[PDB]
Amino acid sequence: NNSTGTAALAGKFQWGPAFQIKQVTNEVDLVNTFGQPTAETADYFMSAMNFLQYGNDLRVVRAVDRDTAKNSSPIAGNIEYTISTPGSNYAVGDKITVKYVSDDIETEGKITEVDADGKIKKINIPTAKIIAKAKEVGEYPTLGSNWTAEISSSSSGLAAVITLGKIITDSGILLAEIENAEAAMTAVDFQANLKKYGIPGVVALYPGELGDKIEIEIVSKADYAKGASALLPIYPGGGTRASTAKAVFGYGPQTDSQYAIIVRRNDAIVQSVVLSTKRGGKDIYDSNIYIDDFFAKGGSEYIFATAQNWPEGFSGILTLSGGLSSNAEVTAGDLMEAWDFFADRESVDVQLFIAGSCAGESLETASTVQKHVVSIGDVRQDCLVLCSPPRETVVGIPVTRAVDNLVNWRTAAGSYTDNNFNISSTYAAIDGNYKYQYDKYNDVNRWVPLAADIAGLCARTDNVRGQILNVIKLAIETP
Repeated sequence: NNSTGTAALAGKFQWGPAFQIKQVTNEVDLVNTFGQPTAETADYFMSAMNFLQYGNDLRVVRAVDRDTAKNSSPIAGNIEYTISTPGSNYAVGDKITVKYVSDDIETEGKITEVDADGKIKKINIPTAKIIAKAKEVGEYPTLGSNWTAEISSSSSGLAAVITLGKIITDSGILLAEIENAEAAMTAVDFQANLKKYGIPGVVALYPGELGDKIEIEIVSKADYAKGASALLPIYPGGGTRASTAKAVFGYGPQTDSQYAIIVRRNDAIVQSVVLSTKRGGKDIYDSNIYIDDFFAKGGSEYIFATAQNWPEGFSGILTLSGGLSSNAEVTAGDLMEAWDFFADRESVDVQLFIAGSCAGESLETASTVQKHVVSIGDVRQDCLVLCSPPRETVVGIPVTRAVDNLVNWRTAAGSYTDNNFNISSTYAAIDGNYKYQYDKYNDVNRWVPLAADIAGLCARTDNVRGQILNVIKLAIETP
């Protein structure tokens, strides 16, 4: 395609997919997918963006901390609670009351599952009011000490003991690759709470606080006819809200195990589908609409779900929260794990390697990541690993000091003996100052690794050096 200028980029982004070789072609198409540049993301958004200027195709891989990244979920609003002593002779809509020091805060809780003897098996306490009061008095999400829960005064039956913990802030789920896809959606620990708080397994598709803006609306074949009147409840916040299902769908839920799903971000009805919890079942087109499969195959850009522990006849409003992409602490290695996704010609045909994108990171990682990226093009020898200097070394100081630094770094010598870049590949193209662009998003002038740019400048000229596009200043010039 002029010799198939396929770039390759890996780094931290505001939005997943995490650890996936998702391909990108437009700017407005990468924003859609990994979108705005945060002050922790900048140099990677730019890296891509100002490449797609000379760019046909870009293959990226988002680096997430696997240990602390989180996909927004419906678990992450609820409130710890443990039925210390199941009562007896209780029933199902017996109301529960959460007090703050003998003072009523929430009074809309309610037992929701008993057995034959009235032994309390499951309850549901809305946290809208309490997290409010709790935030308001420093006890968030700690809680516990002055926070108490009693039953109606009273339900038919007696003896019970509910014990309150903290406000759960761990969404309890992270989706990365798809080999693990619903396998994380089906972890004892996760699936556990989906039972405990009687909700379905519906989570945001990509790690990130950006997922908190999603709001699923679920209606079953049951409350679908009453679709207008049916007053869907809101988990975990509380309160209700008139359904909308029949007022958005023509083709309504067919079988009793089919549900209407309406996904919203910012009041926008981002997606609208009908799915089934029973394998095989299809729409009027023999399209397998069994939940687990539908999503298993790029079914939805926004969310991801699993029929497992999906409450029968469940209808309500799910509120995703606790969503948490942490670039906060993506370790250098967490980057190298990512880059590795390209280290075999068997798998990915990628011609160029945007590497300078780490220019800004911890000087150490600035060097050791790239250094390693070179050792991927080296061992594969179907590419160009192009690489740029660390901001530290080139942007602040005057040229006098500037060059001294660069040359020391390229060997060992003075200050950068340790974090050197002392390698020598015929595939290694290093990258020689650092560019000063304007950031149409944050609306600020910003220094970015120049390598990202020249790489697109290659996909161009011949097959894979002529002024660069959007520069407005270079660290050194020229002369």
